[PDB]
Amino acid sequence: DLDLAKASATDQLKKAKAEAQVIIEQANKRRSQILDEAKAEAEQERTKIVAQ
Amino acid sequence: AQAEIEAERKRAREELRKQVAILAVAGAEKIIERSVDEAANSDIVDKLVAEL
Repeated sequence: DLDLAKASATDQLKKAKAEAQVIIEQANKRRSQILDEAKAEAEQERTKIVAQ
Repeated sequence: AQAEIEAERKRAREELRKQVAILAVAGAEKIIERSVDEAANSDIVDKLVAEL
């Protein structure tokens, strides 16, 4: 019983360790995107004011 | 985007000044060639000799 409970907790712990990665490594590409979208926003803004 | 427009104001101002400044001298040439055809030449040639 103890051996089985420990294996079952062990696999769950692997999944916790992996999803702590998945969440923040998604969050990092999103951190990039959030700012690289602002680059486009402000570049188009600059170009519009200069054109006007 | 603001300095980028300031530079353009300066550059357009200069572009215009150039044209006015060359047309000035073209006009002076023709005007001078219309009006010194008389004894006015005798004054010019006598003017420098007093300083020559």
